[PDB]
Amino acid sequence: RVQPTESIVRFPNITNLCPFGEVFNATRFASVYAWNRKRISNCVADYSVL
Amino acid sequence: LLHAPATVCGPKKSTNLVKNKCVNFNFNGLTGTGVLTESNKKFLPFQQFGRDIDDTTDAVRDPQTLEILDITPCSFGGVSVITPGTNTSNQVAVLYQG
Amino acid sequence: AYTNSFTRGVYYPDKVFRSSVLHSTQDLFLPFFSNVTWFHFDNPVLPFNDGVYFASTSNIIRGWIFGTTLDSKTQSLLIVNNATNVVIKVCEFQFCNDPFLFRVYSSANNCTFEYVSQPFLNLREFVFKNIDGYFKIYSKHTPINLVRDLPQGFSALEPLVDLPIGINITRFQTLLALHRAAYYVGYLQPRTFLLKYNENGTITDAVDCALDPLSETKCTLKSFTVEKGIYQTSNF
Ligand SMILES: *[C@@H]1O[C@H](CO)[C@@H](O[C@@H]2O[C@H](CO)[C@@H](O)[C@H](O)[C@H]2NC(C)=O)[C@H](O)[C@H]1NC(C)=O
Ligand SMILES: *[C@@H]1O[C@H](CO)[C@@H](O)[C@H](O)[C@H]1NC(C)=O
Ligand SMILES: *[C@@H]1O[C@H](CO)[C@@H](O)[C@H](O)[C@H]1NC(C)=O
Ligand SMILES: *[C@@H]1O[C@H](CO)[C@@H](O)[C@H](O)[C@H]1NC(C)=O
Ligand SMILES: *[C@@H]1O[C@H](CO)[C@@H](O)[C@H](O)[C@H]1NC(C)=O
Repeated sequence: RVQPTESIVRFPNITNLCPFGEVFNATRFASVYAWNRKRISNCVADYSVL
Repeated sequence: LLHAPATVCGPKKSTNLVKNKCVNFNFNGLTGTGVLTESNKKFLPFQQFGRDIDDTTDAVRDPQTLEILDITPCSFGGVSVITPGTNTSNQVAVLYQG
Repeated sequence: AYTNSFTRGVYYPDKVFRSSVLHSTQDLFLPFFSNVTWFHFDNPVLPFNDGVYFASTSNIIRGWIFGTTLDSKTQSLLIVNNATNVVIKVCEFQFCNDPFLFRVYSSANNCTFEYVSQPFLNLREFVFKNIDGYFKIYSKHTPINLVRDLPQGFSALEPLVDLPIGINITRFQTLLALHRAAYYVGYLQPRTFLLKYNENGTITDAVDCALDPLSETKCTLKSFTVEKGIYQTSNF
C-alpha cells in the first residue's frame, strides 16, 4: 500500500468582505441613552484584523 | 444563532494545489484520497463532483481556477515472493501484483 | 382548462456529471400526463404546495409573491422584475387585492433580507422547490413556434439560485402590470423517475415509473429497451 504524504484543501474565492470599516471608521457615534443597532448578514467577518 | 440557514462565516483558508502525487485532499467538503490530474471531459457550468457506473466519485472541478481534475486511488497491489526451494540455496525474488 | 401535461417538469436534481449511464432517483417531480389548469385576466390566490410548475408565453409577467397572511405579520418574500432590474426583497407588506403597475402594497414592515440583481432593461418555464429554508428556482429559455399549450417537445430544466431565506410559504400569486394572457400551473409530488444522461451530460430522455406496466418493467431492469419474455415487477 502507498500512503499519502501531503494534504491540500481548496475553497472558493473569498470576496464577501463584510462592511466593518464604516462601523469603526464612523464620523459620528449615537448617544449612549439612545444607542444605534446594526445587523449584518451574508458577509465574511475578518475577526483577525480587528 | 437560529434554525434558519447561516449567512455569515469566517474566512476559510485556501491551501495550494498539487498533482501527480497520491495525497489527501478536500474540495468544498468533499474528502478522500487519490491522485490528482487533468482530464478532457467538460462539465456544464453549474455542476461539481462527477460519478461513474459504480456511483463513486470520479472527477472534480477546482473551485478557484474552474478547471476539470481527475481522481484515481493508489492502494492496489499484493506482495508475492518466488522461491526455488530452501532445500537448495536461499536467493529469492519479489513480485508485486499490479 | 384541464389540459394534460406532456412530458415536462424534469430538472437536474443534483450537482453531478453522470455520463452515458442511466440513473434512478427519489425526488419531487411532475407526474406525466396530469390534468393541469389553464388560466388566461383576473388571477385569484392559488394554494402553493411543495413543488410547483409554471410556464407561459408579451413580457406581461413581472414577478411572483409568496406568503401565508400577506398582511405584514409573518415574513413573506417578494420577487418581481423591476422596470430596469430584478427585485429580490424579503419584507412583509400589507398587500393590495390586485397589485400591479406603485400599486403593489400598502406599507413596508420590518425587513430581513434584500438582493438587487443586475440592471435588466416565447416559453419561459419555472419550477420552484422550498425545502429546509432553501428556495430553489429552475428556468429554461426556449424558442417556440406553436401557438397552443405545452407542446410535445422535450427539454431539461437548469437551476438558477438558492435562497437561504429560512421562511415558511403556503400561498402565492402571480405579479403582472397594466399599460395606460396565457400561463399554466402544475403541481409536483414524490415519484420514482428514471433519468438518462448522455455523454455530454444533458438529460436527453427520461421514463416515469408506476405509470403503466411497461413503464414499471423499464423501471426494474434499468433499461430503455426490453427483450421478449416474461418479467416480474412487484407483488400484489
Ligand atoms: C480567484 O482569485 C484568483 C487570484 O489569483 C483569480 O486568479 C486570476 O486568474 C486570471 C486568469 O488568467 C489571472 O489573469 C489573474 O491575474 C488572477 N488573479 C486575479 C486577482 O484575478 C481567479 O480568477 C479568481 N476566481 C475567479 C472565479 O475569478
Ligand atoms: C534436500 O533435502 C534432502 C533430504 O535428505 C537432503 O539430502 C539434501 O541434501 C537437501 N538439498 C541440499 C542441496 O542440501
Ligand atoms: C428599480 O430600479 C431603480 C433603478 O435601478 C431603483 O432606483 C429602484 O429602487 C428599483 N425598485 C425597487 C423596488 O427597488
Ligand atoms: C416587525 O416590524 C415591527 C414594526 O412595527 C417591529 O415593531 C417589530 O420589532 C418587527 N419584528 C422583528 C422581529 O424585527
Ligand atoms: C457532445 O459534445 C461534443 C463536444 O462538445 C459536441 O461536439 C456535440 O455536439 C455534443 N452532442 C450533444 C448531443 O450534446
